[PDB]
Amino acid sequence: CSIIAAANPNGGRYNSTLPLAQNVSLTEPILSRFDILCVVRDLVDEEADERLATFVVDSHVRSQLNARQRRLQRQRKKEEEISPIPQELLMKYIHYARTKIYPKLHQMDMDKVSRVYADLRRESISTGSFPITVRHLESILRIAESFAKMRLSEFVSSYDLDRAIKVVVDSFVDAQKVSVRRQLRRSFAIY
Amino acid sequence: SDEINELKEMVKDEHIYDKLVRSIAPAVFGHEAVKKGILLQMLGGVHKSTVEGIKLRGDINICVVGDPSTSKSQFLKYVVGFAPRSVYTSGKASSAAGLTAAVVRDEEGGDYTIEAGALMLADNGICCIDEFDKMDISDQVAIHEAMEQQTISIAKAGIHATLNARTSILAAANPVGGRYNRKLSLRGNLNMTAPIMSRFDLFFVILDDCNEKIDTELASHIVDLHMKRDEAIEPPFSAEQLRRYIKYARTFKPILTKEARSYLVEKYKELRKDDAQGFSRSSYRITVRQLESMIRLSEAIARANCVDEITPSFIAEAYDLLRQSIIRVDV
Amino acid sequence: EMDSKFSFGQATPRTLLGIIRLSQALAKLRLADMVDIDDVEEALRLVRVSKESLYQ
Amino acid sequence: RAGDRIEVTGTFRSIPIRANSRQRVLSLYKTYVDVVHVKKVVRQITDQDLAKIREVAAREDLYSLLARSIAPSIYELEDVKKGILLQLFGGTNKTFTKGGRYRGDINILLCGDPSTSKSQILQYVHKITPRGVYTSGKGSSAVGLTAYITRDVDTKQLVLESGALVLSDGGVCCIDEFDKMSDSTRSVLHEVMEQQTISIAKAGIITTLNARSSILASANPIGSRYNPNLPVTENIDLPPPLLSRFDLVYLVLDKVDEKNDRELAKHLTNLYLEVLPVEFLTMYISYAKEHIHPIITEAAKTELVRAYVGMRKATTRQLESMIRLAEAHAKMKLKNVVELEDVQEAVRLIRSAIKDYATQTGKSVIQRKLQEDLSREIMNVLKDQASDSMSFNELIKQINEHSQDRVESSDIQEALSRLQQEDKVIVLGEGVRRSVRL
Repeated sequence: CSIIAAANPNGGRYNSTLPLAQNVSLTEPILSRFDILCVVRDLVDEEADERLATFVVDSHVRSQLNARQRRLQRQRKKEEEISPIPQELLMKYIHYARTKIYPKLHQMDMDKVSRVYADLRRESISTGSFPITVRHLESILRIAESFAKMRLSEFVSSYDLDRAIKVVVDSFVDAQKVSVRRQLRRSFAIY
Repeated sequence: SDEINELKEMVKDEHIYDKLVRSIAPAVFGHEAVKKGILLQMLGGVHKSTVEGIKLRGDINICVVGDPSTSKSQFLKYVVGFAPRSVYTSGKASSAAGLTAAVVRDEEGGDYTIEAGALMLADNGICCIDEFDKMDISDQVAIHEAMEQQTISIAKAGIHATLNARTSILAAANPVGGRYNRKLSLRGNLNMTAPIMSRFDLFFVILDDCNEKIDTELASHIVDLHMKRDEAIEPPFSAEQLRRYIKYARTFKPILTKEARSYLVEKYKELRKDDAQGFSRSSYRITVRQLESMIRLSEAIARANCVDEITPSFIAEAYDLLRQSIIRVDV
Repeated sequence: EMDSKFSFGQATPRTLLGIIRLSQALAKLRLADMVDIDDVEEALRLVRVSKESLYQ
Repeated sequence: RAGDRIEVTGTFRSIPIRANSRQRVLSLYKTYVDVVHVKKVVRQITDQDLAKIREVAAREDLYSLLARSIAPSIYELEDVKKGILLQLFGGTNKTFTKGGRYRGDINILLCGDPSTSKSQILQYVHKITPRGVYTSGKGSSAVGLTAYITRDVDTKQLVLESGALVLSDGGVCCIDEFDKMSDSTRSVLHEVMEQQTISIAKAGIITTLNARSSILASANPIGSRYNPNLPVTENIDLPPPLLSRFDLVYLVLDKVDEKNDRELAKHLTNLYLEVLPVEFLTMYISYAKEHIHPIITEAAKTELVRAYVGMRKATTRQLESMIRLAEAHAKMKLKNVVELEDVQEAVRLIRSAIKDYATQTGKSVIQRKLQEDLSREIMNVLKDQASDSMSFNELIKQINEHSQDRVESSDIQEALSRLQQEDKVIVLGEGVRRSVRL
């Protein structure tokens, strides 16, 4: 089975400056059985605020043989305002995106990740918020080949690894402290 | 008939928004703010929403806190006979079942059977629960789950159940000391946690005072009522012709069509910069969750006056109704 | 006394009617039809040892 | 009906039985009797009784005559005898066609000194009403009152028997032990206090059946007494909403009282050695409680508003139900209309109710004294540190040392839970904490 979750802090999102053991009531070891911690932020904006505000108002405006298909043609344009690749068929191929294709790896594109696990674990023990172990790097290669399954390709490129790296390393560091600004000075060395 | 023609005559009146608010309950005097709100709760809003995914909100949910043994308890007496199939429950039995949903033990051929309780039979029904303070610490996420969307879920020792209690609640809690302080906010005097209040709509808390004049007129207001027969008070409607009138009102679907949505967005963009009094100010930041209520009340007031589109003139009473009551929050 | 240290009882007639009941009871076993002060002093003889059984 | 003392005049018979259920085989017989006659052991209203009570109704002292008739052995105590016959004279259902649906029934209670014929008076009220209830010590319960599933020995099927509160359709609910009643129950009587009904949520069926009811409450003290020179409300642990669900309350008094307990001993000195009817007054009220439905004139409302304008020198709940009892006193003797001056002693009875709270529930002095004091120290603590470190060993020290007006340890728990919701602190067990930043 797969598990997603909908965690909720005790009040606001920044209930403390201190690490996440001070924030959530969930303790360490059960929390370490997950791979990633998606965290949200919203303080004060205007142009990013309207980008939701002018967006969500238009969603509420979305309230016989030919006419059966003309209603079906009405079903096309109601989800194709900006035409973002409609869900009439996109779910229809996930079912054999999961039961027909199996990926594999290579060996020449590996040892860049060796210092990634070692130094970042080193950088977060002296600054201990919540640790990483042998299983984080197991999740590193796992979500790497998740993307390559959507190329329907069975291989692993070079473009997918650093893609999959730069979705985990930033999403780990961006919940630390006031001293997230110092960690971002290390960040573009990965890129 | 002529009673079906009576609606066509009565729909061609002018001040029925002001005629109806004077003709709600003879057991109450004044309080013309909260009389406006309960009438919008008495009708329904809209429920049709976007395609292939989220079903949005279908209603409003309003509470009033106040000192007990006052005029708060009169509306609760009023609605449960006035409304279709609307049940009333104190919500104090927070142990076995009822408010909390919980299956029954194995009896006469099976465990894991569904149970009753005052949410499932409020399917398009307006349930009313009071006394929020005396429940336990577990149900305060359970009804909080029941508030945000219209379904609840259960998996207690049986399979998952997909039941959808289409509800609209009505509440009246108690203050922290029985007397409401004035100089502070109700952030102390809400007596609950934070995010259920932000999940809720706004309140218009009933105030109190002891003046020489209001007690005298309320005394005359109560004795002719407590007469066996002094029916000199005239509501300008009757009960049942009001009851069938809203049954005509529910059969529309007004859509905002004008370009006052550009007028709409600047008001909230001004509004959000007010209740956030700092970057380290409290998490009662009125976010994009309330924008849905900012239009779904705004159509319902135009659904009262039988107009099938939204003008910028109609949302004048929509903006301040939170705002006069959010300045009740914001000192 | 009015204290929470040792004793009970706060001067009720519900305590009184017991000694009226057991007086004719001891008059029943000792029938000479002598219901007088000497019969009822046997009753208070038995209630003074009832209380202060904790004072040792 | 089943369950009564009985005598029968029966003959005798005997029948055969088949041993196997499907043969004609039969031999130990079974006997049974056949009865010829059995014996156990809207009233027919005449006119001589109505003529007899009108002689009594001609007597102005019927209130005092009913004051002395209710006590065949009880000490005098005039104040408790007022509402008891008044609750027995339980108004009527002054119901409107649209709006209202008010009923004139009220609810008295009593508590105080233990065993002052607290039960025998309730037994005496059980005498005067033929169709009533009687509470028990856990004879009924939360689920044991109504809403049954019970697997009966005759058919093993469902049966919905009504509770005692519905069973008093034409009586007075006499109920006790209202400080030892469980808190799983003592939660549905508010509904019969308010909507006059019982809502049943059982696996069988739903039903909003009503309950034409009328209640009185016989509570009990906790420590020893009614603890004078204290707030008397904090003795009886009770939801402050249901204090508003009684119009007027009264305690009893106690003292050394050498001029009265000596006199009360003279009562029990007597009643042992060597018109006051028993049912003739019962037909006198059970005729009147449905025939006469009296109207109110303006002559009462002028003095009525004069009381409230002097009262504000609760708001309306106390001021409403006084008319619900002022009606019944006029309905007692002058069975046509209201009386303009019987309210002047109806206000005397509720004056005795507000003599009992001179000295939470309905009081805010303590709250005012406490919260302001709490606010100063927290602010100083917040000011004192670079961090927000307020550990437990600090707060037991200086805070306790401050002022000895507050209690030692009964103000160290609840001082933070109301301050939890006001962006100040957090709970991390009986120990370390974390406070407000700026």
